[PDB]
Amino acid sequence: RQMLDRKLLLGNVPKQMTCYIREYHVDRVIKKLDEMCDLDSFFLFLHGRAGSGKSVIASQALSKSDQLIGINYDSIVWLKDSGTAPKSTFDLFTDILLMLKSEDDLLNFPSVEHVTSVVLKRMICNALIDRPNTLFVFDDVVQEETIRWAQELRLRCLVTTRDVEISNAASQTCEFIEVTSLEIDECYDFLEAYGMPMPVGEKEEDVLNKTIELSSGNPATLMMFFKSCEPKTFEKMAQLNNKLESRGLVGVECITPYSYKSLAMALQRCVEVLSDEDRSALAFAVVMPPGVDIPVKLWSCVIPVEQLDDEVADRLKRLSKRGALLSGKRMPVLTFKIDHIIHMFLKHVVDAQTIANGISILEQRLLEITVIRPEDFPKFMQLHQKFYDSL
Amino acid sequence: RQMLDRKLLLGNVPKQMTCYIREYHVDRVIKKLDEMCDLDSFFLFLHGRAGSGKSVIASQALSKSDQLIGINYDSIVWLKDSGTAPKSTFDLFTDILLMLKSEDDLLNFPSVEHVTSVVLKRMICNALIDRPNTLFVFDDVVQEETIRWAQELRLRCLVTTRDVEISNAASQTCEFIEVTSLEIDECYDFLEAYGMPMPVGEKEEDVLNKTIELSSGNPATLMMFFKSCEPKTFEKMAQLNNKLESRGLVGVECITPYSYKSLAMALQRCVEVLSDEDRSALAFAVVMPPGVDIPVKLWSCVIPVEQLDDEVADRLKRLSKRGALLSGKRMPVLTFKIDHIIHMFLKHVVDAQTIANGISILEQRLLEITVIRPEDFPKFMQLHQKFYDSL
Amino acid sequence: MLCEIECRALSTAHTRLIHDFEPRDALTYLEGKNIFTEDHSELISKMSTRLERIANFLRIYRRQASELGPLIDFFNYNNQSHLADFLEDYIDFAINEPDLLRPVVIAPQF
Amino acid sequence: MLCEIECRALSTAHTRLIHDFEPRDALTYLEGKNIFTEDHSELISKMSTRLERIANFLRIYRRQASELGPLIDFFNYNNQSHLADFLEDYIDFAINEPDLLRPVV
Ligand SMILES: Nc1ncnc2c1ncn2[C@@H]1O[C@H](COP(=O)(O)OP(=O)(O)OP(=O)(O)O)[C@@H](O)[C@H]1O
Ligand SMILES: Nc1ncnc2c1ncn2[C@@H]1O[C@H](COP(=O)(O)OP(=O)(O)OP(=O)(O)O)[C@@H](O)[C@H]1O
Ligand SMILES: [Mg+2]
Ligand SMILES: [Mg+2]
Repeated sequence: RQMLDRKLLLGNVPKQMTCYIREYHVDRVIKKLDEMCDLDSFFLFLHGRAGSGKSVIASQALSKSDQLIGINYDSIVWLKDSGTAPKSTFDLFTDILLMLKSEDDLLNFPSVEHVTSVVLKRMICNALIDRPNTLFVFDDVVQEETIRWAQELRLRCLVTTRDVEISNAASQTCEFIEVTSLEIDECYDFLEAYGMPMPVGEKEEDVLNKTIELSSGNPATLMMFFKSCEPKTFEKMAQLNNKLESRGLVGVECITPYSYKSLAMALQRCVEVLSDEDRSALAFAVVMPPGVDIPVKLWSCVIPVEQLDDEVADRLKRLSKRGALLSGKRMPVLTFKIDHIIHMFLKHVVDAQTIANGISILEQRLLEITVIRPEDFPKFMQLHQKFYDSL
Repeated sequence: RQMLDRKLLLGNVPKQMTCYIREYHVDRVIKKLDEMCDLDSFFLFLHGRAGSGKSVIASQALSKSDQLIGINYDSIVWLKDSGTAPKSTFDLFTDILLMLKSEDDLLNFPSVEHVTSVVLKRMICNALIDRPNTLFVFDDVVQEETIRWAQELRLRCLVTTRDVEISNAASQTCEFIEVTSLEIDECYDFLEAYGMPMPVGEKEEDVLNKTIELSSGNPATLMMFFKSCEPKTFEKMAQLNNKLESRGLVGVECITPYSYKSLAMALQRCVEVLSDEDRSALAFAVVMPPGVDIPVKLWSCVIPVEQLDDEVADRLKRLSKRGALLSGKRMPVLTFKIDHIIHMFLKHVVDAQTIANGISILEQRLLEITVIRPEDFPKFMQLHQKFYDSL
Repeated sequence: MLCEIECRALSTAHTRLIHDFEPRDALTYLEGKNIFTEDHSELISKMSTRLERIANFLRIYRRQASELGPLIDFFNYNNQSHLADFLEDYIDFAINEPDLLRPVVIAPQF
Repeated sequence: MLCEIECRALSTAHTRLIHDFEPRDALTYLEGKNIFTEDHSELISKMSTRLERIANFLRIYRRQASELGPLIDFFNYNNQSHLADFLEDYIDFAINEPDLLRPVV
């Protein structure tokens, strides 16, 4: 247990979190990794919402057991991607060449940037002989170009990403683990862990509940809201749940371990990458009963664009498979749903006009001609007017 | 006691003050450091107001007892930060790479500027082997990126800073020591130490007390006042006092061990870093009682933004946790207070119109409405009409 | 590789390893117990001054050995046992009896 | 001198020789059975802590005795027989059998 730490540090693995461990996941990211010892050049996709906590779990999954490093894999290489430029997918590998290199001849490191991608690639798989059965953690992939090169480099990869629309790049053994929103029961544990008045009183239990709903189970913004519960008095938690329904994530922004002071700053990046036409879909998501199972047609009303309509659904599925902005279900009827955290980002992230503009369009097609059945009662989005009442 | 000096000099540690030493703090910065011999990668935050003297005491401790260097820690690395640019948090470590390097191969020092971070970091923790029990002193951290990188470098850090809002980034146990304003009794000692007339004329006594009150324990300013009383004549101290209530710190500014001629030059930097909206809170904090315990509502009157006045308190707390710009008290009632030194800076720097504008609004709130009880007597601003007449 | 404890020892007991010691004496015993290489011994064996052979022996050594065994099991044989005894004393005031290292084995040389 | 077996024993049974033992107790019995010297007993007899007297007793001892006899024949007499029994057990699981551990794990 002292050799790991040597290997973790040198593979640039981040300090594993300690005060609260997501058992079921870390224990699911280790299992799947053990199962892959023979199958060479495999992808493991630890994909989730933004700030949803994926990267922390890889820190823990490679830090709990003594097996993953030493027993199952000899060495670790953990590199943060976050590449957007077209030079980024090449630059990552230059940083993965020196990583793999010896402590000796970092002095001799040449003008590596001025070389062909056929040389950096050959140059890597030429020195990759030394370390066999080596896995490479690619914290935060945005570009499918990374997934491309890697498969050409026959690598063993753990991958933390938000958009799961890039695995398509790999024709291969792709296995997946989704970092969901923190379940209700779990959250409690998270709070207690960091030191905080637990739900006890009635009005307060009912007051502690509201909190989770707002963050809609989100560790990053569940942290930011605590690093701002400085007094730790319930009376001060209530002072703020308010601040939220009037300032979005912005007011709650509190500097913390997340590279990001605000979640809106994160999600930005999830709204830039979006297909130009898919981007327009995000704006209308705002005007919608937050956190409600609602039909496709009721959505067809606000969303831009035929005798047969199925284009609304296509946008809602794509948008749901790229930052996990929207949540769609199959049964009983094809319906999607927005999440508060995913909702406040837009409420403060869209043209103040386009909100009101969109509300008028929904009311127009409104007249037309948990078991919600907007089949004879869509005429009245009043069940959701509780939200629609808001500008 | 001759080996230390070798180690102090090579670790670039500044010589500790000799003519006046604070046994309580220096003796509290050494204690906490000894307790961390067993612990690894820890942060010690010697945080205080600008000019309090944090940096002087760190060196003081380091050089006093010889146990800290040799017994508790093998070597010392003391580096001044003061980084504002985004390249600064990287540049600090380039200066911390060569520090750690051998006298040999400073010749071979390569084009370190053109190196990837993941390399400077790996390159550092690769040579950090040859350095058992290393204590790094980071005199004057402003950015949290240095705190960030450091935690990734599993370092042992003493830290001198003004803002204690970045020490919290680190998700590891952290020990704090606050450099308070020099207590009344202490000050006396400081003067006698450098030299000053002994209490003789009851009035002279009283006047010296008033002077120690003004400079709310800011040795930097205290030094500024001292250096500039050359006549060492009381009759000339009373000429100097006046100059203050008419010229702020500006007139008192003199060459001192401080990198800064004027304290206002220092505090500047504490007003630039400030949240844009927090900057104005401070800007409107100018028109306030100086060194007087005053209620939150009385403040709600001058500060920008239903029964949501709490926003005033949030600004006053944040502003107080950034170089100790404010001094909020909890009991009996939530009240803050300004300090003269903190008062002459803003007053002589901020807009007079804002000062007036603010002084005009206060009256509106008034009409709407040490054991001060502005609960039935806030209507009256005549209590400090002495201070109130000045503008 | 060693670690802070095992390297802090080679450093604490350094005022001594300079007054009486020689890396040439240990090269044969270490090419042997499998902790060196025939370039290693070349590099430390052809050095004009001893502080060179010593600084290279302590640099090269801290990288090669899984532990600090094959250097106590040498100052013994080399009639320099007053050395291997000091280092074994230091390694003992760490694992078994903690704390006692600073008062006992560290301070008497300030 | 002893050897690796006899010295590996003084080392293996070390967690124990620290909890209950004292070199002052054995100095008289060893200046006697001819294995010490009046400077030896001086050196180990004037030591502030016991871990000092113990580390010097185990260092000095490993050099002086032709064997590990006059130290089993002592923990017996000193009511510390739970010690001399452990060490005699260890010397036997090597004296009566030609097989051990090899270079392994
Ligand atoms: N198990 C956990 N314990 C404590 N904090 C957590 C945990 N999981 C997530 N967080 C919060 O999220 C921040 C980092 O989130 P994390 O990096 O784990 O999410 P992520 O999915 O990587 O987001 P991204 O994909 O944007 O990197 C931490 O600073 C912390 O505030
Ligand atoms: N113990 C002391 N003895 C003498 N002068 C002192 C002492 N402490 C502070 N000073 C005054 O302050 C100046 C340096 O202050 P110091 O660097 O100790 O404060 P600081 O908290 O580091 O400020 P900053 O955070 O801006 O570095 C000295 O030149 C001296 O004038
Ligand atoms: Mg991350
Ligand atoms: Mg300074």
